[PDB]
Amino acid sequence: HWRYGGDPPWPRVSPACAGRFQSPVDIRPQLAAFSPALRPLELSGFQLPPLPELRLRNNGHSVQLTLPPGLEMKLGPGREYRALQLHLHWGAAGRPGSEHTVEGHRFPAEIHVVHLSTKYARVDEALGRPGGLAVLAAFLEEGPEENSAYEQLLSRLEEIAEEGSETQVPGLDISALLPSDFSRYFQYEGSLTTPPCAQGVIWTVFNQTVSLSAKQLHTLSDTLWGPGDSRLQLNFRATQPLNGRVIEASFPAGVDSSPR
Ligand SMILES: [Cl-]
Ligand SMILES: [Cl-]
Ligand SMILES: [Zn+2]
Ligand SMILES: [Zn+2]
Ligand SMILES: [Zn+2]
Repeated sequence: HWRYGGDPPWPRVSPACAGRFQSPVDIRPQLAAFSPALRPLELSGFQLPPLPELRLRNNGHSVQLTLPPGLEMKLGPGREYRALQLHLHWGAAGRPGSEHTVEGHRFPAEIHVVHLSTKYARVDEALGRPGGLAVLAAFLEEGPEENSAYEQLLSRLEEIAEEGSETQVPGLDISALLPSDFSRYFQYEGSLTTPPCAQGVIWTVFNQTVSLSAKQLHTLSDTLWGPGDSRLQLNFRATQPLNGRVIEASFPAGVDSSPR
């Protein structure tokens, strides 16, 4: 327990981090398998009122927002979850820091919303069990406009700049931190992307991205400090080998362009 870029490598402290079915991975949409069984995601309870407040913590690995009870997420028949927390992965000034890549390209940042299967009462019961945990992931890109939903969190980072600091923030619409298109996504089975790197995690990566302003992306990557004397930057894991896994897509092929 640990900092990005630190020593020793994770398999030394958690051998499961050297498992064969780890996350994140590179997504090659042309090789993804279209599955018409994959229906639009169904969320309920994500529109939180201003009160009560939520814990926002700099844990030295990321900034993590604790979510209240009642956030329900359904991936499909037999696959229902409750949200626990969300956190972010980012780079540094001018440098991207998403965890997943698309055709080998890295995005500025990435949001993760971590969920527990309704089949398990506690995380430690679910760890390593196929389908026990599920993560919703979206890429954050630069856009021309300030993202008002993200500003609610970004504006509070300065007060938790030092590692281990926390603060309380107003409830907000958690779905406003995610893309609006719930119908188009990729899905595969992998791992937690931090120790203990437990496998059996269902990953769902939105096809649509979310946009933050340049200033906002800078605030995210420039404000927080990590363990020891370190800067909380480049807090993403290297891409992991697919090792024969299939990435499914909830939508068919389609061309990016067409001649007149
Ligand atoms: Cl394995
Ligand atoms: Cl490629
Ligand atoms: Zn640590
Ligand atoms: Zn390319
Ligand atoms: Zn994460």
